[PDB]
Amino acid sequence: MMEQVCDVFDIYAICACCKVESKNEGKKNEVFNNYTFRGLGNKGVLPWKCNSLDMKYFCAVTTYVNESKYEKLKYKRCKYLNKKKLQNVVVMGRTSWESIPKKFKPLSNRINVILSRTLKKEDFDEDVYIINKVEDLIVLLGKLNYYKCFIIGGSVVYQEFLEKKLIKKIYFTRINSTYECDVFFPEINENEYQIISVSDVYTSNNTTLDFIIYKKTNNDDDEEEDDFVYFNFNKEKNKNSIHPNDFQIYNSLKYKYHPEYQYLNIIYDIMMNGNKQSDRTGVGVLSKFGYIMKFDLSQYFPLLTTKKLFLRGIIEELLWFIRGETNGNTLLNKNVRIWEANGTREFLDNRKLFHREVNDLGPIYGFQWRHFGAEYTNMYDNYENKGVDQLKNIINLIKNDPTSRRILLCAWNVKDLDQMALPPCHILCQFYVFDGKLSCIMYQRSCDLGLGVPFNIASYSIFTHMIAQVCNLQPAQFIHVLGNAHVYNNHIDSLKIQLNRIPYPFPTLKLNPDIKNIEDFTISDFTIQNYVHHEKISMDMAA
Amino acid sequence: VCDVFDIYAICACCKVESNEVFNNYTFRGLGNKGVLPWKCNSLDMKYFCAVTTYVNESKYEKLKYKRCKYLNKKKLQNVVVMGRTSWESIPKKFKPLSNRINVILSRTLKKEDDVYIINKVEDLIVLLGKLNYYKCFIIGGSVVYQEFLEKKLIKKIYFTRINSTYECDVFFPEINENEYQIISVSDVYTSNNTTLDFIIYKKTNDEEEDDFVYFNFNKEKNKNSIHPNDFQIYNSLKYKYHPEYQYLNIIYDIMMNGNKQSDRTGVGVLSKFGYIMKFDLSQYFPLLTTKKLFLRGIIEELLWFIRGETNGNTLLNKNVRIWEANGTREFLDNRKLFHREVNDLGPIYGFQWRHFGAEYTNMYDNYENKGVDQLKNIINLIKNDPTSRRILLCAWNVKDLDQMALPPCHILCQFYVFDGKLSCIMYQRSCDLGLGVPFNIASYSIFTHMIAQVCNLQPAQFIHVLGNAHVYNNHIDSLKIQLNRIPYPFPTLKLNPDIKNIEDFTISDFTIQNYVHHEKISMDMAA
Ligand SMILES: NC(=O)c1ccc[n+]([C@@H]2O[C@H](COP(=O)([O-])OP(=O)(O)OC[C@H]3O[C@@H](n4cnc5c(N)ncnc54)[C@H](OP(=O)(O)O)[C@@H]3O)[C@@H](O)[C@H]2O)c1
Ligand SMILES: NC(=O)c1ccc[n+]([C@@H]2O[C@H](COP(=O)([O-])OP(=O)(O)OC[C@H]3O[C@@H](n4cnc5c(N)ncnc54)[C@H](OP(=O)(O)O)[C@@H]3O)[C@@H](O)[C@H]2O)c1
Ligand SMILES: CCc1nc(N)nc(N)c1OCCCOc1cccc(-c2c(N)nc(N)nc2CC)c1
Ligand SMILES: CCc1nc(N)nc(N)c1OCCCOc1cccc(-c2c(N)nc(N)nc2CC)c1
Ligand SMILES: O=c1ccn([C@H]2C[C@H](O)[C@@H](COP(=O)(O)O)O2)c(=O)[nH]1
Ligand SMILES: O=c1ccn([C@H]2C[C@H](O)[C@@H](COP(=O)(O)O)O2)c(=O)[nH]1
Repeated sequence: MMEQVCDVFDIYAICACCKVESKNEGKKNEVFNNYTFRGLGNKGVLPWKCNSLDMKYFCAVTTYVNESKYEKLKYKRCKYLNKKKLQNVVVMGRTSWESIPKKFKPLSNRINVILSRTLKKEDFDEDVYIINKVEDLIVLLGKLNYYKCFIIGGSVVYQEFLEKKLIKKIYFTRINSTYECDVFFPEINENEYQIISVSDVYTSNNTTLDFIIYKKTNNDDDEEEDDFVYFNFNKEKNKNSIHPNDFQIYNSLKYKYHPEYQYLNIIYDIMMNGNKQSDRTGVGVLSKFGYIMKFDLSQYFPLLTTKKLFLRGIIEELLWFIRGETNGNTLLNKNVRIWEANGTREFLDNRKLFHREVNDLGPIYGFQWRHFGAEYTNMYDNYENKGVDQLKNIINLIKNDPTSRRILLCAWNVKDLDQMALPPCHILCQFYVFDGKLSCIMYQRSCDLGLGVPFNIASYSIFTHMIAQVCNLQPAQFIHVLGNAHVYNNHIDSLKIQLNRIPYPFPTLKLNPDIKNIEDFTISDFTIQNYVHHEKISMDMAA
Repeated sequence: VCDVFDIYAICACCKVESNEVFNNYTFRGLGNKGVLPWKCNSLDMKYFCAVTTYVNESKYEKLKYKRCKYLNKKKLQNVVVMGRTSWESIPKKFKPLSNRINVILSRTLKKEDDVYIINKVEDLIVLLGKLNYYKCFIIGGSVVYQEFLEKKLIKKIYFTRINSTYECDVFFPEINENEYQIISVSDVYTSNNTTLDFIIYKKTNDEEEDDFVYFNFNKEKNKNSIHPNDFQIYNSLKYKYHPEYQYLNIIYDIMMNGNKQSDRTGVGVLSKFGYIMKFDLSQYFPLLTTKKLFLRGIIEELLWFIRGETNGNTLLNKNVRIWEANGTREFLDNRKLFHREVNDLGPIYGFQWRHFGAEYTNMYDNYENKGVDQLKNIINLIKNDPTSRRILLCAWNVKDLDQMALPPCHILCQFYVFDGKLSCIMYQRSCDLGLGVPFNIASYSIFTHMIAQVCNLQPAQFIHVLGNAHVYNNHIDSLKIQLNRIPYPFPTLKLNPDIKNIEDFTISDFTIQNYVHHEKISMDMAA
């Protein structure tokens, strides 16, 4: 039918935006949305000054060319208008041109185009095209051999290319930190543009960042392809009549590379392919067996962004573990209620623990970490130098025998299981040290995907940081192994909502760096920075 | 001519009735007494039918183009070509093959017998350059296969390996290793009490694509000093769907991206941290086929675990030497086990499985009713409470580690029961990919079958979680050889079905059936 200019000439935009220093009274319960990342410039320069990784990405996108795709674009552009090395075109406003240092101008291996009224060709020494209107560019592009055209900057330039409907896609970097800005990327209208791809999350220059792609919405061997269909002759409701169109946003994305998809894909897999089972009572799960997720802790802190999580509780839990404590009153006195239901009279009685005091959780994690194999008595007992201090041992092995394949911390004490309020969900941690870097595998026997797993990921990632620091190492991977992986029936609706949210780039965890012993951390040694998240979800929508 | 008309072959072959050596020619049995040697195979039937009745519509516009430039010039469906003996071997209820354009080579019967007949081999060429066909499949006859392959005329062979032995009288001709090579290997399946897989022999010589490259902007351009050349077969394969590739891809991954580490006296390893393999025990027994493996020792070791034994002499007296090195005077002394009798392995697997938490004394003590019999407990859990998420058998007793000759490599098993089916995860802290892991897979697959059978369940998946996964430096050469071998269809395992208590298995209760493998490899090539 009819062909758009943005389509024929392959006009794209590429930008990087940070969060903006807009002061608000109560930065607890701050609303986040796509408009959160909108800061483009300050006093003529970049708000964050310099980001090596955003630069590298920018260079990669704007200089990438595929010579074999060219003749199809050539014919196409020629058809539209009736009619060595290939380069991309970069287009920028004069102000952006002048902010670039001389040593870097014109941009290497690219056709440089500058928009100006105040300056003409005679005002530039360099190999650049000077145009004075957007129409001039379109004329120029009909006359050039070039691969793609990128609009690289000036909010004035971005606004008018978007105003004029000349952008096919936006390559948009989300710099996950706050800086003083005076210039802003225009608000992308969600009826005009949808996010189709989200990259991995990275760290560079002391910020996390990721890269997203917005697309303009709907206004000598090939003989091997068929073999694929043959080898697939035995496949198959998928199994479960959850619905397709419920996950419209989830399924519309092409590249789902943000590490949060490791968790969100498992939900989807379980929902679509899970086995229907029933716990003791009449709950109510879909289940599967055996998954692995991996999170790169040197690049980000994997606190889920598709809903709001608070960490104070799980940090206090972790510190309680490290102290060796089994006293549930300690947590309740800090208003942490994680262990409360498992400490009641009724709960303990139903475990046949008739001689256990309320909130005495028995020889659980803390006790096993510090005193494995000692004879549990009560929560107030002084177990000094009894049983195996496996926490101190693993710290010693990591410091003194880093290549050991025996650095395991294990909570599953078979002799003690029946004395515990409940057997541990998190069975063991194994460590691995290469080149001054520490990775952790945690094996989980039982995994409530909806409510527990988001916190568990956070817990063990924090613990890996803690162990790395006191051992003088850098954290590398946290690797989460899931045994029995299940989604409660009563969570499904809430998880559907969640699956259709686009993740934000992850936050970062900072530890007070003065802490040199595992026993020395307190709650104020922990900071989650730049947590950007979708709204709080109640997993059970009961009322 | 082969690329020209888009001609293919499709066949199924089995092994022939009569150490012994295996190769591609092992699978050659085509027919017996004028029928299929195995009589009927439903999966192979389903595959043949899916291959010879499939068309994608928008693909014949490119071939009215391409083909009709060689001889020089209602619904779209495929062509199937056979011989007279093949045709009259098919029951008439099915003839002619539905949705397919049949063709028969014959000297004696003619045209007046919408079915087609041809006089000579080259009478196909001419008859094809007349018709409306998507793709063309030579579908049978030893003789028909034979003289077609001699005259070099097939684009791809679609070849079913029926992994069992039957009486034969006609054979597929030995495919010449230079004319055709395997490019693709399916999943392994069970159907009609045999395993089988599907291989493809090939004749020897949208805005989002750039978005992919952009998302890969920060990757390295491949860490390690093994070579590209050396894995030619491995890199030449398109579809690597045989479950043996779970293992082979891990070796490749470690070889190419492994971290260089050196442990004890500087042996040298390549290592990575955290993999998962999964094997469908209902479809096959995952005994590696790219080298020769033996099981008597690992089965004995398992039986010894189940009895709760920690006595190393019991295994040595049966010439199972797996634990020998860990039971010497010098090994024990270096562990500081100065007060431990030679070959007294301490409170290892068997002791933990049957007596977790008891006080270990020596390998000869009577421990009846001391400690937690986890093994009995997990069995009772599977029977009484299959949906429990606590069905774990754990050997890592933290209290006992120093007393053990060594800490266990296999930390735990966890079990999962759905719809009368049993799955097992085993977590392994330390994995010798070259020598240990192939036995480890086999061991825990056997254990899974045993536990399932005594519980009246069918085995489903064995799931192997690898922690510290490593390849010794001096296995590398051997593993390069191994990666270039194409897997055979897996064998099957049969247990004596009478045994319904975990403690009542003996060595003669276990039979590996239809094990087809490449030759033994010395992992260390050292002499
Ligand atoms: N973070 C990012 O992705 C990114 C990218 C680029 C720039 N920046 C930052 O953004 C700021 C620059 O943006 P900005 O909005 O101030 O300026 P800009 O868009 O770079 O430049 C505006 C100027 O370009 C010329 N111009 C623009 N549109 C034109 C048209 N249609 N016809 C003729 N001339 C035209 C005019 O030049 P004359 O005044 O000479 O007529 C105009 O004054 C700086 O802070 C820079 O650091 C950020
Ligand atoms: N994939 C499989 O497993 C598969 C598939 C199909 C069949 N089979 C089995 O294979 C067996 C049949 O194989 P087979 O080779 O013995 O018989 P065949 O190949 O089916 O038939 C051979 C006959 O085809 C005709 N023919 C062959 N070459 C010719 C030429 N150049 N010109 C003219 N006519 C020619 C001759 O028939 P006349 O001279 O009598 O006209 C010849 O006797 C059966 O046992 C069947 O069950 C197996
Ligand atoms: C190339 C810009 C530059 N280069 C060196 N070598 N030094 C500087 N100080 C510098 O900044 C001058 C501030 C003017 O801002 C621009 C100018 C052009 C492009 C982008 C730009 C973009 N359009 N999309 C993404 N994703 N990321 C970036 C930043 C790399 C920003
Ligand atoms: C339709 C064949 C048939 N069907 C029923 N139900 N009973 C029979 N006795 C029977 O004939 C048995 C005699 C010979 O069969 C043929 C005839 C042509 C092709 C193949 C054939 C093939 N080329 N490649 C594969 N991979 N697998 C098969 C077996 C399905 C077998
Ligand atoms: O940190 C935790 C604590 C609990 N659970 C969930 C998993 C199970 O749903 C339940 C434990 O019950 P069993 O699986 O042990 O029955 O608690 C988690 O996922 N993470
Ligand atoms: O069943 C086994 C037993 C041992 N190993 C290997 C892995 C290691 O190379 C070594 C174990 O000793 P440490 O990792 O604890 O040194 O033995 C296996 O792969 N499988």
